[PDB]
Amino acid sequence: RIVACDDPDFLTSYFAHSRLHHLSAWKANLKDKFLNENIHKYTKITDKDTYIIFHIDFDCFFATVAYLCRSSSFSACDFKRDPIVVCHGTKNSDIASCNYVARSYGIKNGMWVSQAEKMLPNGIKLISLPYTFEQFQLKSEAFYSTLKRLNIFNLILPISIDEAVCVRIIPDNIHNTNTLNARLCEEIRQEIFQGTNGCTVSIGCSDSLVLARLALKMAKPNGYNITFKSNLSEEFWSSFKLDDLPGVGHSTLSRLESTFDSPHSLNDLRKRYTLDALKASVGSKLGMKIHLALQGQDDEESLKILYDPKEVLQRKSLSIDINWGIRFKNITQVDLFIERGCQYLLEKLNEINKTTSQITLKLMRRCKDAPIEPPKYMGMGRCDSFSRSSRLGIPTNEFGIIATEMKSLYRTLGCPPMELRGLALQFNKLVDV
DNA sequence: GGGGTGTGGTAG
DNA sequence: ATCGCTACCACACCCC
Ligand SMILES: Nc1ccn([C@H]2C[C@H](O)[C@@H](COP(=O)(O)OP(=O)(O)OP(=O)(O)O)O2)c(=O)n1
Ligand SMILES: *[C@H]1c2c(cc3ccc4cccc5ccc2c3c45)[C@@H](O)[C@H](O)[C@@H]1O
Ligand SMILES: [Mg+2]
Ligand SMILES: [Mg+2]
Ligand SMILES: [Mg+2]
Ligand SMILES: [Mg+2]
Repeated sequence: RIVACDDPDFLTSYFAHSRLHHLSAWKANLKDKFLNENIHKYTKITDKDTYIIFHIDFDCFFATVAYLCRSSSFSACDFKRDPIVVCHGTKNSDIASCNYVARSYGIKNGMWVSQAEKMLPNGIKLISLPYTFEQFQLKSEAFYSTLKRLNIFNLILPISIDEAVCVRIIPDNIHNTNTLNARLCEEIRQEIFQGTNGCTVSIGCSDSLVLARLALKMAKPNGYNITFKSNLSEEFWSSFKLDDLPGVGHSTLSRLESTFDSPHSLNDLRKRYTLDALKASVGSKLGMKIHLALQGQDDEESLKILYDPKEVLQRKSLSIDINWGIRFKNITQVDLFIERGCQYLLEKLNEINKTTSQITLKLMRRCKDAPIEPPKYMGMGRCDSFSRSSRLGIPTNEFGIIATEMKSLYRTLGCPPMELRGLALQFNKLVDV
């Protein structure tokens, strides 16, 4: 029934179930597809061009598709009336996606099922649907195909399985730009709904990447929003949390909330901040990025994907990360796992016709004062992260060289097998042919 | 007195 | 039970 981490089937089984594995693998495939489809198309934007960004994503993607494709066992439930989540388990299992009914009760993606169940009023039951991974891929394919078929974008950039940044180069100062672009948003939404047999998308439309992303958030669910730099207002900025900004996650949020005393929205932040205080709080680069974002402007790093997508989407490293289900008794089993992981990576490296000249082993070790078993079944729990890299010299795809050095890096780090809670094996530098 | 490594962080 | 991946950016430290 259960495949343990010392079983040869473990990696196959874990990756077959892991939604985060699928997200990353799908993204890697989409980047490759982009490169292959545009090998003769030399399209890119310059700092002289005027353009409009359409940032397009599916509403509650896994929930929508899992519902549409649900087994006969779930015939009864109603996507507009019932709170619906996609997950594996029944207690401390991540909600991959939840529908907007579930969200009306305060349920959010990434919440455990056990937290979610508490938020429902008595009587109302949470509906848990299984993942339909294959069908997520087919719906994505129909999405990307529709975007291309419309023949309206100069550039279509894959962000994720359910999300694309689509660029139209346009003349500066078009008359009736808001109406003309609204019509495009309406057409796009209709075509994708038809082309995916009933999945909805939202669209954020602007003249910068950062504003198009924010506009998309404002549009959800099942809508569009057009907010150009010239349309910015306090009311717009009042609608966004600080971590709605790209590059602001949980850690950066914590720092900003401390420095600026818990602003409730981007408008509150806009009113309190200085560039110097930002940089002191979150560092020079991120500080500048945020400052620019609060003016509706993109930083230069973010713009690289417009100016040279082929360079940006090129793969520069290859790794696996397993930080769930890792429970080893001894070093013999750790070594066998490292060997299997190295072969998995070599099969991928060989499939993309590359070699590697540098590797890294990263591990998660149980914190001294953390419980031996965490609350989440097979979770890593609270850990310290340690890593060591090695240059191999000449670029290679030889198992003997790579795997031997990986096992050696494990020994240098000195983690007792019973304290190990996660492992990452990385090929950091790749060379073609 | 500039750069390589380990560490921390972000996005779906 | 439950499936906490993975590419890529940033930067503090520490070298002699
Ligand atoms: N930590 C994450 C992030 C995303 N996903 C998966 C499930 C989501 O359905 C899909 C797309 O991610 P989004 O962040 O776009 O979330 P949704 O599409 O579910 O909702 P929204 O309507 O907010 O876009 O990726 C996941 O499993 N775990
Ligand atoms: C697991 C992990 C870590 C950090 C965080 C921080 C904030 C979180 C909020 C909500 C859910 C959640 C789940 C897993 C998390 C979270 C959060 C890291 O410290 C750890 O290494 C893992 O990524
Ligand atoms: Mg989204
Ligand atoms: Mg989505
Ligand atoms: Mg998305
Ligand atoms: Mg954010």
